[PDB]
Amino acid sequence: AELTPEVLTVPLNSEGKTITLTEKQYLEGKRLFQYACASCHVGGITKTNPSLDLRTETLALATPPRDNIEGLVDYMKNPTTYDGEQEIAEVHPSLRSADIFPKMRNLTEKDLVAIAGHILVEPKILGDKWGGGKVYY
Amino acid sequence: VSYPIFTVRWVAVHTLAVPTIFFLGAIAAMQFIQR
Amino acid sequence: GTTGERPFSDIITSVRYWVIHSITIPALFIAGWLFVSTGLAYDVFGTPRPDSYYAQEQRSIPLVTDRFEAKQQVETFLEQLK
Amino acid sequence: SANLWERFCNWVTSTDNRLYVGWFGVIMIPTLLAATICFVIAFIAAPPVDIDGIREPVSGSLLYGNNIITGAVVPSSNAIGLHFYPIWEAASLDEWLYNGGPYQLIIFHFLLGASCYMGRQWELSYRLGMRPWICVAYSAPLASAFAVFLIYPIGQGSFSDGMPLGISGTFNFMIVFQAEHNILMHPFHQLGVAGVFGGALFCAMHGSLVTSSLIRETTETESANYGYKFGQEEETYNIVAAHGYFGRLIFQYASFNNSRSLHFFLAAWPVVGVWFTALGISTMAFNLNGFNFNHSVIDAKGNVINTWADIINRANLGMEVMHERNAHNFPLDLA
Amino acid sequence: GWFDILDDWLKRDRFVFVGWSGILLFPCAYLALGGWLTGTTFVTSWYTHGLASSYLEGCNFLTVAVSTPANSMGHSLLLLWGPEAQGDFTRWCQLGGLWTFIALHGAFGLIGFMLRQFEIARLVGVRPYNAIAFSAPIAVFVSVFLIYPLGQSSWFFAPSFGVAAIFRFLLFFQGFHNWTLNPFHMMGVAGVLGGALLCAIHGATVENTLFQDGEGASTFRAFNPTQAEETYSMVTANRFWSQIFGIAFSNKRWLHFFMLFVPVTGLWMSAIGVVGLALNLRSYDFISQEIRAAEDPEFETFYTKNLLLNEGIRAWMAPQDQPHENFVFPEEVLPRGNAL
Amino acid sequence: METITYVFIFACIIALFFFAIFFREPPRITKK
Amino acid sequence: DQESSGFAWWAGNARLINLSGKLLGAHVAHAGLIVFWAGAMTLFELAHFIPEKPMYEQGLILIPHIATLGWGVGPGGEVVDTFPFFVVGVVHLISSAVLGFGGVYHAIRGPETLEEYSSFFGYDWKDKNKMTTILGFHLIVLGIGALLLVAKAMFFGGLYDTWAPGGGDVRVITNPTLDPRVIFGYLLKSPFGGEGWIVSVNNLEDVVGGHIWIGLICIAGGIWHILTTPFGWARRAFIWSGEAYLSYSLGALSMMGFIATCFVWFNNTVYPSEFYGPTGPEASQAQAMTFLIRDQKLGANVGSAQGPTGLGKYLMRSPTGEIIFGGETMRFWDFRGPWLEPLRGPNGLDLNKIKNDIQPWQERRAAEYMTHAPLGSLNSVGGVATEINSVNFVSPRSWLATSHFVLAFFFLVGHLWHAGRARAAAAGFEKGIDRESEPVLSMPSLD
Ligand code: CLA
Ligand code: CLA
Ligand code: CLA
Ligand code: CLA
Ligand code: CLA
Ligand code: CLA
Ligand SMILES: CC1=C(/C=C/C(C)=C/C=C/C(C)=C/C=C/C=C(C)/C=C/C=C(C)/C=C/C2=C(C)CCCC2(C)C)C(C)(C)CCC1
Ligand SMILES: CC1=C(/C=C/C(C)=C/C=C/C(C)=C/C=C/C=C(C)/C=C/C=C(C)/C=C/C2=C(C)CCCC2(C)C)C(C)(C)CCC1
Ligand SMILES: CC1=C(\C=C/C(C)=C/C=C/C(C)=C/C=C/C=C(C)/C=C/C=C(C)/C=C/C2=C(C)CCCC2(C)C)C(C)(C)CCC1
Repeated sequence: AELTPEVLTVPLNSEGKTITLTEKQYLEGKRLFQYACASCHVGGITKTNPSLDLRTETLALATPPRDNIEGLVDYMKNPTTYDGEQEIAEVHPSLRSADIFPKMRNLTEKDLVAIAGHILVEPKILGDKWGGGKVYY
Repeated sequence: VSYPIFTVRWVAVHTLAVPTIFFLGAIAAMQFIQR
Repeated sequence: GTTGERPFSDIITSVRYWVIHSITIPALFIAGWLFVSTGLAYDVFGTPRPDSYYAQEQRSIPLVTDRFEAKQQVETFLEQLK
Repeated sequence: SANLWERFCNWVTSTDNRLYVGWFGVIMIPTLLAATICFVIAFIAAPPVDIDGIREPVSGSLLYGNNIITGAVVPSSNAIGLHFYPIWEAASLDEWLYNGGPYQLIIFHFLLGASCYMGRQWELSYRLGMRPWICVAYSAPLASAFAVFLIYPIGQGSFSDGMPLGISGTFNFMIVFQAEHNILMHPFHQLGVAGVFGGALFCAMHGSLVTSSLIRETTETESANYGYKFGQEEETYNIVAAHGYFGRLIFQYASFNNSRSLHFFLAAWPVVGVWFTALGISTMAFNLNGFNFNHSVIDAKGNVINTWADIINRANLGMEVMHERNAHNFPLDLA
Repeated sequence: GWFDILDDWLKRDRFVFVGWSGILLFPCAYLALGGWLTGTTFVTSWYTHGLASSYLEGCNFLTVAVSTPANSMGHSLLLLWGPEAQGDFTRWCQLGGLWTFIALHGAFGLIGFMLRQFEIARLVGVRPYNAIAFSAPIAVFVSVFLIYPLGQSSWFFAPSFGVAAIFRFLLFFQGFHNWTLNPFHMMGVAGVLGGALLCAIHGATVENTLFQDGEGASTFRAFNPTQAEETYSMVTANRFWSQIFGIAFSNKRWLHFFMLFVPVTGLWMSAIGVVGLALNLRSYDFISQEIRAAEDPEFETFYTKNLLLNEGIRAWMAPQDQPHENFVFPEEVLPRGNAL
Repeated sequence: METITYVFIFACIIALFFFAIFFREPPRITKK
Repeated sequence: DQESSGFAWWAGNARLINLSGKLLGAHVAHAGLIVFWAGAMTLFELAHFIPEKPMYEQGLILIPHIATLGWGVGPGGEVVDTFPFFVVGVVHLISSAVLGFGGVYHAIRGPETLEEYSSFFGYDWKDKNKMTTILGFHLIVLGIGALLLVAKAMFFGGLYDTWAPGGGDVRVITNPTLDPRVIFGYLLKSPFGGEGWIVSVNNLEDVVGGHIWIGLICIAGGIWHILTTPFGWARRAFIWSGEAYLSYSLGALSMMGFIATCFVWFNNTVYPSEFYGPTGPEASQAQAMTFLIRDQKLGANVGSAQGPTGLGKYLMRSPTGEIIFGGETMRFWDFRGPWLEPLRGPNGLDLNKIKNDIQPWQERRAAEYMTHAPLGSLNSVGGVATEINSVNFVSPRSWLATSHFVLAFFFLVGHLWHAGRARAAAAGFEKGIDRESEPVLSMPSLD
């Protein structure tokens, strides 16, 4: 019962190719997740819009697919609506709006990848907990 | 006065004192365990 | 207002006491420390190590379900690398 | 007449009154009388009150289907919040009783009177040449009423969230409080029960020790109480025999031999403990809640290993999730 | 005779009085406190409650506990050498053997302790009203930690020895027994709360009605340890409360017995209520209320409100609080208000 | 019927309060 | 000099009631502790301070105090230069050494009494002239201090105005409200819902203006006391002793401690939500805003939306008819804030502005404040008691309010304690009832 590199193996892109994170990245991602996400996305939910969570399945049915490092990283730069037919960086933290969301100024591409990996790793560990809310607490 | 050393009070005192410090040392070590 | 025992105040003040207890008190401390740090404690009380609550995949709890064959059932729980 | 007003002041301040109406009494007596009269009438005959301001009246009076245990005086509407709502602020009494008008009239009058009651407990002590601080002990139960009836509503932003005036209603206040604040896991509360448990403990301690060490002056078939006369010179119990016993129960130096050091401790412990429990409610009135150890201890992989703290949280959710059914429209309870 | 010589030694006035009682008290009392402090730091509750309960696992002073045995155990005494543990010590800990250890030992320790009160009092030649009083704490421990679970399915539903583990015991009784609505419990708190009042009010009364027996302001030194005159004005105390409260004591012997009666009687009433909860004979509902609430959907009291809170507590807590039941409650079956 | 019973006992306690305060036994000093 | 034959050890400081010299040392050494904390804590805060991050998310209570005075901040509370924070911190910490020096000096070296080593500084508690005079001195010192604020605001830079026309920014106040009808009007305001008494101040003009009045009035009373003595009634009413004067100031601080608690909890102006957290109501108001904004974007007509109770999911009416936010947030319809006001009309929240004048900066403002409500645990876990560990946060508004209520209360206890003793000390029975002449025994039996 431990955090194996087997668990830290998450899909990198849409074309099946995967990437293996390290215990350093995970922790770093988890920390960065608290720094800039937890505020609204604590435990995989979304306080300011409970209809959309960070479940891998939910990210998969997103448009474009956001259930991989590449999907998530792009989002953190130019976030869109679930159908992708509208850019929402003005009311959502991102690199192209770091002037508006100062927390995103420090964040560099390493940080983005770490954060992305965290979102994909947690449900591997927590399971239904990561997606659901108080019901699973 | 010529007080003795080993007494019933001494026994009582140690039954609590000796394990305590042994526990305080053990717990103190627990503060460094992780994952 | 007095009994046979040697007044604490005198003993806690006596140099002889500290000559003794500067050795004894830290000794017990280091011993208790070793008791945990060497992982012995884990085995004396069957307490699970951070990597010994579940199996890798399993997410179920090793709940004891019958009194008489409990000990045997517990041992079986340790089998699945738990 | 030596001077009407001069006589008046002499009558008020008079220590020859059956009940000492003090200067604080001049405020207490009317206020306490208004509070009690309104309460009694309300508790019996008041119509249902829309406490949560959601047009969902809660009946808490006897004549409207309640008994002693369930009956209560329902807090003012959540539509009023912290607004001042006297009778002359309503188009009619019908409206006034619907929006929980009586409640404010009672709590304000009570808290006012109960404060002057503390003020009077000094005055009489002053008039009788005895030391003060008796009122200081009463400051503890008063500060709780204040925390429960005034401080928490102020903090939460509505008098509708103040503790109701009733048995079961008091139970609701607690259960919900536990949900929103996790009070059992708060140091100030824990100090409160400690003072309260310790209090009852020490009350039994002192009580027993003294009554057990009484000097014999009574017959075998005569009340042991008669062995005391009101206005004695000497003591009625052997405090030296008391100390001898209790000193052997534990050990000598862990026993009192000074009656004055004894009674101070008897007074200090519960008062201080309740003082913190009152500060607890007053602190959690600004949402500085108890310890949150939810999902603290986790295993090497990241799995959540539950504690009793987690089992507590499950009970708490149930309270949270079910309380005020139809009052919430949005995800977070920030009110 | 060796007996009277054995007696001689035991009843010798030491720093820590032993006595005949001590032969029972000290062994149990120590093992009970020791067993707790042991389990508190080392032994787990994983195989029994699916819980971490020790410092070794990461619990703190509040969340640590010596949890009850499994529900499988039933009311088994769980002897170290019993059919369950089979002499094994490690297994014994994991099956929650330390709970029945602490319980039974502590039980006899409370027996030994009251006996100590009885024995010492006899020697000192004082009345045993300290032993009579200590009966209330006995009744509570007996009713709660023994009688109650003896009425339930197993020791599992007894209060586990620990801070937080007791808090759940409170919430449980609320959710499941509606314990606050019980007349016997109410008498309980009235005694404790009323007892904590007597404690406060009497001490303060005394400290502020004292005579001047010294020239210093710190009047503590000015007390005569060798009886004589009353250190405080009972007569002044009387007239005070008679004018501020209307009623006042005037018989120290009654005042102090009253201080014994109130908190002892309360604890005893609360015991009886718990004895009734063992068979689940609770004070859960008011039939007249429910009948109207059923026919009339607009009838609402603070009583009805509370029951809904109970429904939530039961539903959301039962799964992880009663593992042995393998409870599975779908999200849709979970009772919930709006939004929350 | 229930309402009456509740108020009755209550009214009785208040009545007792009165007598307890103003019709007590006069607390006499020394020579008692 | 002083030992057990005066007071007990645990009442040690009461042995200094009549030792002017040493009693001055205490006050000078004590005042150093206050300056020391202020200094050492500011540097502690700065040392942890993260510029590109909200102050309320960093456990700051001193740097946001400096920020309000227009220092190191700019547009929208953006931190520009951390040097002023560093300065305020270090200067204090230095001054603590100077004060601490004198304190220690007067307490163990200098004259144990002052009366002889200087009749000007020496004093007598019962000397109604010296007391009113020393009081007169401090009444001026505080008066100038009140003007020190007025100066910083009108001349030396200004203050942080959240109500800034172009959006929260440091603004120089050059038009202080000096109209007495307006200023002292606040004192005649109710302390309940709506009419908020002193805490209801909502613009820097009044703040600066009011301080001008206080500054002058204080010094005016400062001079008055120098050149006078207490009247007749003033003497026949009060108790004149060292403890009595203490009690009077104790209840005074208690009252101010309670007023400060409500100020940091309710007021938006002198406690900017940009530096501190959002106020309690502000946070609950934001959630209604947020989800009114969301659902409306989903095509919902918020104006006519009917909630479970049939009251109005998003918008409803106040008891006086004003259009307000719906839900449990109906209790906070008294909230006013820069982000929300442009949506308000003459009858409350305007359905047309709500329908198409919602600005993006407002949406994310609502989301921010919504997700930063002053809800948390003692171990600092942001959210409801049932929340999960992740977000380590507790609103500064929560820390300050709770801390200062505890202090204010205990000071009310201290007041009663020292006021009760002074009355008994004066009349002379604070040490017990006279065994011989027992007062009660001379009064008729009420029986
Ligand atoms: C006098 C003090 C005292 C008392 C009353 C108890 C009481 C108890 N202990 Mg205990 N204990 C003590 C001191 C004491 N302990 C000390 C000092 C230690 C440290 C070594 C322990 C260590 C300890 C452990 C490790 C355990 C207990 C347990 C128990 C419980 C069950 C034991 C049992 O079955 O008794 C048996 C009773 C007797 C043996 C009394 C027999 C007396 C008769 C007169 C003698 C006859 C013998 C003769 C051969 C019979 C012939 C008959 C013929 C037909 C064969 C019981 C509540 C168990 C427990 O709590 O389970 C949950 C447990 O596992 N104790
Ligand atoms: C302006 C504030 C002020 C001032 C100048 C005084 C001054 C005085 N008080 Mg006093 N008092 C105050 C506020 C104040 N008080 C308040 C607010 C209360 C309410 C609690 C009291 C309650 C009080 C009592 C009950 C008594 C005094 C007494 C006295 C006199 C002797 C001083 C003494 O006993 O020191 C001795 C100081 C101590 C023993 C220190 C106590 C430590 C406190 C209780 C703990 C604080 C907790 C701390 C924050 C936690 C730190 C963590 C720790 C691990 C480091 C002296 C004239 C005594 C006297 O003679 O009356 C005239 C006396 O009996 N006061
Ligand atoms: C704000 C805290 C404070 C302050 C300023 C004082 C101040 C004072 N107390 Mg005091 N006291 C306090 C808290 C405080 N107390 C508390 C909490 C208690 C309860 C435990 C007491 C109990 C108490 C008793 C029982 C007595 C005093 C007395 C005194 C006075 C004489 C001090 C003395 O005997 O020197 C002795 C000095 C020393 C033994 C050396 C101490 C070292 C110095 C003072 C500290 C150095 C500070 C710093 C590290 C150096 C900086 C140097 C730098 C500037 C260069 C003095 C005015 C006495 C009195 O009445 O005066 C006649 C007295 O009898 N106090
Ligand atoms: C009273 C004003 C006050 C306020 C509002 C704050 C507020 C804050 N401080 Mg702070 N602080 C203060 C005074 C204050 N402090 C003082 C006087 C000191 C000097 C010791 C410090 C030293 C300090 C440090 C070193 C740090 C803070 C930090 C913080 C922040 C995090 C709070 C936290 O986690 O504390 C939680 C604290 C507790 C839960 C302890 C509560 C203790 C209570 C009051 C004890 C009560 C028991 C009672 C007195 C017993 C007596 C009874 C007996 C007589 C019978 C917060 C903004 C931290 C920070 O900025 O990081 C973000 C940080 O690292 N503060
Ligand atoms: C609460 C403040 C305070 C008060 C009332 C006193 C009072 C006193 N001190 Mg003293 N002192 C203090 C703080 C204080 N000190 C501090 C902080 C220190 C550390 C540096 C000292 C160090 C000190 C020493 C070393 C000595 C005294 C002495 C004395 C006594 C003789 C008067 C004197 O020296 O003034 C003479 C000086 C003046 C009258 C003029 C001083 C004016 C200064 C330079 C300007 C101050 C500006 C001020 C901060 C702003 C106010 C202006 C504002 C209204 C606009 C007198 C009782 C002496 C003593 O014990 O003799 C009995 C002595 O030898 N003090
Ligand atoms: C904090 C600073 C301070 C202090 C401690 C004092 C202290 C004193 N002043 Mg004073 N004064 C001050 C500042 C201060 N002054 C200032 C700044 C001015 C200029 C305006 C004056 C002008 C002044 C005059 C003209 C007189 C005094 C007098 C007095 C003495 C008697 C006060 C009295 O009996 O009031 C007791 C008050 C009452 C009996 C009235 C109670 C009714 C109050 C005001 C309303 C209820 C309060 C309520 C709870 C608070 C709510 C707020 C309200 C706005 C709603 C006393 C020594 C008198 C004296 O003896 O002259 C030397 C006197 O005639 N003062
Ligand atoms: C089980 C068992 C047993 C037993 C054993 C024992 C008996 C042990 C003991 C043990 C012990 C005997 C331990 C102890 C411990 C203790 C501790 C661990 C403590 C701690 C403490 C602390 C931590 C403190 C704290 C505090 C307080 C509380 C006060 C205030 C302040 C302070 C903080 C200081 C036997 C073998 C017989 C058999 C088998 C079973
Ligand atoms: C507007 C404003 C302002 C201002 C304010 C002011 C101006 C205030 C004032 C205030 C005041 C001006 C107050 C006063 C107070 C008073 C008092 C508090 C008093 C008290 C008194 C007493 C307490 C007394 C008592 C008594 C009696 C009555 C009888 C006889 C005896 C005795 C003495 C006990 C500010 C700045 C904030 C800001 C802006 C806004
Ligand atoms: C009387 C008395 C007392 C009290 C005392 C006191 C209260 C004292 C105070 C003292 C004080 C009040 C002190 C102060 C100090 C301060 C200082 C000494 C300062 C320092 C500074 C510096 C050193 C600088 C600089 C810096 C910076 C700028 C940054 C970097 C870091 C540093 C920090 C280096 C007692 C209770 C004990 C006992 C009895 C007697």
